[PDB]
Amino acid sequence: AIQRTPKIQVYSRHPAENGKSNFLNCYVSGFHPSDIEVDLLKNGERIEKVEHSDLSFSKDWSFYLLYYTEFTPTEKDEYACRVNHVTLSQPKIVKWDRDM
Amino acid sequence: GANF
Amino acid sequence: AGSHSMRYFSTSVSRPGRGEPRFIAVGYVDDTQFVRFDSDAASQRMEPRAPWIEQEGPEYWDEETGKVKAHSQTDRENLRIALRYYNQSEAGSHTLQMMFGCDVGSDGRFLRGYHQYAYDGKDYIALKEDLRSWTAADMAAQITKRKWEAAHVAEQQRAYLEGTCVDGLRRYLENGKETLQRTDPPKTHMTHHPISDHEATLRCWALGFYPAEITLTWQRDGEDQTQDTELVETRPAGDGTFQKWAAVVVPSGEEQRYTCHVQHEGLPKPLTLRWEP
Ligand SMILES: [Zn+2]
Ligand SMILES: [Zn+2]
Repeated sequence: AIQRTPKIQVYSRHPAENGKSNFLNCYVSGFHPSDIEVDLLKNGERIEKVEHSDLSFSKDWSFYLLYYTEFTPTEKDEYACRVNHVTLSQPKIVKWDRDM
Repeated sequence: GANF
Repeated sequence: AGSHSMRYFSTSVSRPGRGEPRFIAVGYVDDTQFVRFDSDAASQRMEPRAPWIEQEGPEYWDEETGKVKAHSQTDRENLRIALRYYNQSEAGSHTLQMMFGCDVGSDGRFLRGYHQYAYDGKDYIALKEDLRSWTAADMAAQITKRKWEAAHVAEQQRAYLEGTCVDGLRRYLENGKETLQRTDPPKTHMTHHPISDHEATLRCWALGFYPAEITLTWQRDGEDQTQDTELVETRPAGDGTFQKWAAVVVPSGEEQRYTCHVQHEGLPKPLTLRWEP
């Protein structure tokens, strides 16, 4: 069985403006097999009302998923995406960088 | 529809 | 757009000791999902995921639900057959994926059809481009290919792909015309990010475009920088549009050697961006 490790991008739907409501996205792709756990974090803490898209896959048969939640970025609040998958020795945490 |  | 696709995808994952396999199926027109089915969900129905598909009558939802449920049963059976073909135990979890669909041109005519399977993430069997024979990846798949050849499965699939599949795609493009036929070009810009006193990052942005297909490339002195560009996967914004960026690391003071190039169906002309503080 081919195993593929997840690619992870964390980003906002719109360019972040401190004070304005937005959407925080965590796009996980390129992984196999399909079981995966994904959490969005606000200052280390799991965000509660997180939705995600229906499991789909690419031409090379690897899976992709979008997790998202509404949020209002501020100057100091940190946001991250935490992903666990069989290919990972430990959960991978990816911090949101508003310029990426 | 078809089996392996 | 100049061409369109309809694609159906299904995934079955066995759950030994925890009941029947999990089955998830989705349908897309281009990059827009429009239906789903999930064996874990309570309704046990195919469900709409785009507004225009709700224009389909109640017979549609009954018939498609019956077909998708029958397919989940076939793939339950096929996971069992695969265990025997590969001499694998009943204790492990395995994955069976299927994809089929068709491409049509903007003149409405069939271009290409697809019908393929993967087992545990590796190609198993696929209908070839002429829709007349099969590519079987390994010893087990030849057993399947033999059976499918004797049952003339390719002719049944070819007739669906050139007929019903094309008809359905054309109907969806009509009912969802306002959204499905758009070619929204990217909004583009460039940012600059000093790394040290010797180097900086130029990042070229494409935002708000549909469909997802796009080409973002960096040149230095007119030469492709494919060997040095950080290029992220095209990603959904969540509102029906897509995003992408491409970045290059640039020696200080050499920013003007570099140009970013954007190709997208929504653009009248390919774009060329330079760093212009
Ligand atoms: Zn079109
Ligand atoms: Zn120096």
